[PDB]
Amino acid sequence: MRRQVYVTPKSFLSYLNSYKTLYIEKYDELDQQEESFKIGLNKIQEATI
Amino acid sequence: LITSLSGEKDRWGKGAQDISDQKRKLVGNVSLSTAFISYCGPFNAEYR
Repeated sequence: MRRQVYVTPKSFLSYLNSYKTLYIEKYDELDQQEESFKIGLNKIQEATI
Repeated sequence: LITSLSGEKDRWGKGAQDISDQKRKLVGNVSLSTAFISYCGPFNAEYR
């Protein structure tokens, strides 16, 4: 396309920052939701017993 | 209620089991997402 593009190690570092940050965010959030999947397991268990 | 919560217990089990047994595949998904974010800003629709 004859359009200029570049790259730097700074962007790799920033990419690692994004990986760490959004991973702890989504890990914790979606695993509180999966904790709630386990709360569903608790509901099933208490109902059955 | 136990048959009324058929879909409910199914979601409660299978959603966790899917995000869990694929949790390393979901780690991969996080990697794909953050790569596509950080690097693939300046690109046209064929390459994006």
